[PDB]
Amino acid sequence: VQIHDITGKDCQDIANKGAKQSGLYFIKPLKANQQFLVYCEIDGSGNGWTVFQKRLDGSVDFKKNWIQYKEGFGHLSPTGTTEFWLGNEKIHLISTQSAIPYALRVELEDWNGRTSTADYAMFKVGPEADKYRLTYAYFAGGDAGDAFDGFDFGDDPSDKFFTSHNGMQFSTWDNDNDKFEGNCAEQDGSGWWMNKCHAGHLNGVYYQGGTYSKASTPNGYDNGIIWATWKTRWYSMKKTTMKIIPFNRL
Amino acid sequence: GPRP
Ligand SMILES: [Ca+2]
Repeated sequence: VQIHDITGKDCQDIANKGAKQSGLYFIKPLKANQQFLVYCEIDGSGNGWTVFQKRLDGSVDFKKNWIQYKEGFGHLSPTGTTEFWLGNEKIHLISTQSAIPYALRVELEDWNGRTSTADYAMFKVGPEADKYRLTYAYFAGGDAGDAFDGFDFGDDPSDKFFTSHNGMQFSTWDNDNDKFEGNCAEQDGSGWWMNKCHAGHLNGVYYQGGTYSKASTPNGYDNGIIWATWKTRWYSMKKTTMKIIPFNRL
Repeated sequence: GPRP
């Protein structure tokens, strides 16, 4: 292990104090009773992103329950080569500290080497009392497209209405808070901000190769790691990163 | 994706 000494409210505070290496740092957001390890992605321009989700090789099963998604799972590595979910409580403590305006960057990688981005301005994750609801002001751009706005796959007219993510509470197979009369989290095997059900799903099943069929899932669920706006629902991503930085850094 |  190798956590760095400089600490802060987040990874940007950390970069502001001079840290120039990406790695494990301790941070203690405004309402954190205690500090905690995070992986900071620090680029040359002083930008310090607090990474809260990472997918890259299929080593961790993302079908976890409420308490597991609340507390975090997977492993943090100084080299940034492990998969993990920081925890809904920590993501909440950071994104809502001191009303600081945060931007969320979703970074995606192909099975063909191509990387795409999608930024969301004023990103926040509510408290447990409101089931860690996801809310943001507006899409700030990026080539991955805006999957969080919903998507008209074609299946129905209300598809868009039903696959948008803004305002959605979090759902795990054992804590269904979606807008579907079935259980989305349970049938797609993940923990996510489900509507009915999704156009962007980064905690889905890791499918080797990207392209996958309706058969690879007996009940025809499109449950891969998809971002409807960039790739087909039958294309599971190679790598995904969800990280946050104060809006002004954009 | 969507649902019924
Ligand atoms: Ca339901």
